[PDB]
Amino acid sequence: TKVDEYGAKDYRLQMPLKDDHTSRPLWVAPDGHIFLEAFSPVYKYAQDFLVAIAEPVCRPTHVHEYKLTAYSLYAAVSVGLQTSDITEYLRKLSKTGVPDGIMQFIKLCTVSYGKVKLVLKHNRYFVESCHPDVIQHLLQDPVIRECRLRQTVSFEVKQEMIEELQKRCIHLEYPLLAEYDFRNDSVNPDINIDLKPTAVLRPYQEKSLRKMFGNGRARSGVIVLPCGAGKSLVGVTAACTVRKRCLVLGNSAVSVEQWKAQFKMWSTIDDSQICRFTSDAKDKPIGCSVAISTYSMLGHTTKRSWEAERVMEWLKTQEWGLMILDEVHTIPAKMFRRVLTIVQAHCKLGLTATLVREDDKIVDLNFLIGPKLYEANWMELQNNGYIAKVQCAEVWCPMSPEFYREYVAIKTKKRILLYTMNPNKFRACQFLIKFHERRNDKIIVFADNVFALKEYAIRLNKPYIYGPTSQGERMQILQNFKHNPKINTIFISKVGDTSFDLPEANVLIQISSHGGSRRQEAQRLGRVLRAKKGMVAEEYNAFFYSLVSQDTQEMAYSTKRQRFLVDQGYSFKVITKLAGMEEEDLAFSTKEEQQQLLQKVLAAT
Amino acid sequence: GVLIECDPAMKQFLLYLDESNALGKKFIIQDIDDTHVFVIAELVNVLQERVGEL
Amino acid sequence: NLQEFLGGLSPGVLDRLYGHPATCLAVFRELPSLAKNWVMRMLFLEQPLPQAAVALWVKKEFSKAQEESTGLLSGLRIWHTQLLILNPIFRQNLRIALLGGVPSLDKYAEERWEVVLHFMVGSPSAAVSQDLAQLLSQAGLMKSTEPGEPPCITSAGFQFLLLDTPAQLWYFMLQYLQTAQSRGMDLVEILSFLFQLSFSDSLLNFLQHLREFGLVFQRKRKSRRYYPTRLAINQPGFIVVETNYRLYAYTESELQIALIALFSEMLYRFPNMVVAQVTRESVQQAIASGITAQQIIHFLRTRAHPVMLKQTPVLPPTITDQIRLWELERDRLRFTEGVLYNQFLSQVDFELLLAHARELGVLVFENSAKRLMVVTPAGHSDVKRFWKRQKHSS
Repeated sequence: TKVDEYGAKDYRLQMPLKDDHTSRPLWVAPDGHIFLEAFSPVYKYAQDFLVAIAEPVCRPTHVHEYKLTAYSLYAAVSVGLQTSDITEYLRKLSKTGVPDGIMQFIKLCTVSYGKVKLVLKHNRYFVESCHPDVIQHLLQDPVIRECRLRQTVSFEVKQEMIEELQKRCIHLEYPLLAEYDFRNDSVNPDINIDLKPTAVLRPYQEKSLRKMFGNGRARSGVIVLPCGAGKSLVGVTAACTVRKRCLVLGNSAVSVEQWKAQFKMWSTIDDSQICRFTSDAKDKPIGCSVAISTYSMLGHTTKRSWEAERVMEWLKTQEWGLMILDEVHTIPAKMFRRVLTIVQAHCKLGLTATLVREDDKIVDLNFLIGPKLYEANWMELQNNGYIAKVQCAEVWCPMSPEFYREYVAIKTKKRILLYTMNPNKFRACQFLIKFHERRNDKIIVFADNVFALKEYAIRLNKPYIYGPTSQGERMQILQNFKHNPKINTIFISKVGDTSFDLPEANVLIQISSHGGSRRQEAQRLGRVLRAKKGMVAEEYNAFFYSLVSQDTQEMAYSTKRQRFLVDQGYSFKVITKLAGMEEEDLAFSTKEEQQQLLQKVLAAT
Repeated sequence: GVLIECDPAMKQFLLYLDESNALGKKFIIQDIDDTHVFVIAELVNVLQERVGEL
Repeated sequence: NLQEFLGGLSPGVLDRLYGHPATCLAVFRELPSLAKNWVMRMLFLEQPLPQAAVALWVKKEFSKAQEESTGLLSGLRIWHTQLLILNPIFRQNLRIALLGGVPSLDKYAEERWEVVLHFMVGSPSAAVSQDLAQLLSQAGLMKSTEPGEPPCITSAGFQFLLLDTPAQLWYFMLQYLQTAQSRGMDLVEILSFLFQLSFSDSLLNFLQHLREFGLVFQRKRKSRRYYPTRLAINQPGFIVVETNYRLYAYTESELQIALIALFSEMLYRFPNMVVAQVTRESVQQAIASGITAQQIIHFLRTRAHPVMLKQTPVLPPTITDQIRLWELERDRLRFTEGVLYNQFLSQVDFELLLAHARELGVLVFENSAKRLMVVTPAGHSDVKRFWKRQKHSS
């Protein structure tokens, strides 16, 4: 609240300093921000406690940055950490005390939890509460009465208005409890699902599952883990532990195929017991219980085919023990979020690797699914070797004079097609791909513009995937990329970042970017994080190139996009020029070739 | 004149302002080469504002 | 350096400056490697010797050391060819110099220099001294232009501020000597005291200025005896740099916080720590004030916390490159004055006119393909005449 002569929030008169400040490695700002030291001997204990009570926002190598909120404190109480149980240790760890503001915030957030519980039984959602005064003073506003369908006090509530009531309670200061007591539940018989000994659970996966499984009861929440960390394995393990009907929701055909493959690989459940509720191909969805489908199909708003209608009616009628949702960052979308109310599930687990977006709809996930149980530390995984170390780099390509002339001259938005296609970067990607091809490194080119992707792919006679790309041709291209030595590069469109089962790749070039989006950047970076069989962290075997055009909005897009990665700790090295480019023969060298490319770009319209 | 050393691809940026500005008779008075232009003395500080969009 | 300062002197001042007590020893210590021995050799000789002997008295390998030492000592005029016997006065003084004839102080020096730097920066609370203020103003690092208003800080002031304490103090004393000559204080007498430290009215005033700078402290109500501080004869870092342009400095003295704020945006200030951000705004503000990225990088490196010393390089490459790029983006457009003639007709005749403006220094840029030459208006009355003469010659 106090501002120094600089942008300095002054706290000299706010909180004191502990005498044994050197011993205490923890800081506590009044706003809730906490700065932990990664060099302290008690760093592991401090990390565990701060991860338990707070969500990371920036975890560089030296000083980690966390911030706590109501949802994080509710998650702490869910895992069973009382207000004293957290605040006493926070004061002990803190080297500068705990401000009264944070003290009262923690007290209020902890006490305002568990008073209101939401339990669904016999297809009816009852808002139970041991304390009756909570309901007595909660029925002040008329929205509750119009919502409700027309000790231990409970009342039934309308199915459709659950989301509205939950978001209302979040700001009403009475969070709802979504804990599932699967240990004590006789209404729905347990399913015959078991986890085979073949599956191996990594320490971080076990820690996330422990956060998820506070007790005998399965908690509904979101677990953020890197794509290469085995989030699919974690989800399969969660379903196997639940041992009840499980509905996994992907985001695309590749996602559903990968989910079925993971289920078969890691679970002893028979093939016939798994179905793919996919329009392209189906395996009798009504026949078996364990199902994998897609948000688009479940939330489809237009006319439904007859068979799909029957399947949808069966899904709506049945009750699901577990609802796994991959790539939860897309859930708050209108159609995708409609699926939550369309389908019924006791606990809806959420898995993803890039839980970040610009519009302030990520906060809605806390009530749409539940509090964020865990977020894997990418740097720690890199150190442990579970994820391949990546040498993240941004190659700066100076824009050619003429191309810059038209780009600046035109105030229209042909620049997206223009700066994405310039001789300096076209020569760059070609030369980089040649250098890695002779180095036997697998390449996954990325480009948002399908037009530019197709032009580059035809000029380099490479198998670009995008748009309609038939499913059969997609699978054939992926198989050729994985197996055929003669081909070691695939040009994937935006569809790649949505949800792809792809083989580990040694390099990832990105010629174009959709925008300054930290979701797409992290999603595409996660592809190369797949740890190799016997690599080493310091070898920097994995490479990521984000080609940008100098003196263009792409520079702004790239800076507005690498924020999340730099917060994690990756250092993006800038490459002004590439050695050997002049000697290597590449197209668009002489002025004439650049001229024809510019003419084609202009005629593109 | 005022000798101004610039980039060949950026030389035409000041030429577009010549055909658009109606203050004087002609902005650019002499063009040596692709990296050398001349100018009536008065628009270096004004050009610094256009760096935010360039 | 002191070698530069002594080289920039005349023989007449040099021999006088070679005083008996200390100068012959202080200048001796300057002798980097070998000139020590040759001088020692010919400290006891009253007969000059041929130059060929000195030339051949160093092996073929590493001869460049011989030539450089000989040139340096020739500039110092320790000897004369006399045809290489040393100066008799220097020989006698050196023979007389060779068998012939604190914890509170360092803190005091630190505190005095810190308050001096506080006054140098726009600190509302600082030590007041009109003589110190005017001395700093005339040192070239400060300009007031208005006695009523406190003086501001010039571009060189920030560069001087960001320098390390040793070089900062050394340059300050160099400027002190240069301005001492201007104000009329004898240079030799004041200079000899500095040499004597490492082992009159003007002397009293000079000692007062040194005490104001904090190098000396009488401690006895300005008595004749003085106890020089450590700085008179001539530390761990505290800043931690992240990869997101964030600085965490364990600073309690306001001077360090001010220095960091000169090129960073401050966010929080804890009792034993301060958080700042190195943003485009702050970095370009410093660059416009006059600093260059080299000073900022050196300052952050020298004040580097031990935690980041393990990693190599100490300062992250991303931070260093970003600072350098930010400084580079500062300058683009130019300014010059010129006039252009044209229609140079004959090709071989235009090449002769290009050498006329190039020798006088009025040529800016030329053109042999279009016969065009830009001439500054300062030398327009000399080029036209030459052209007329050429026309007359035909």
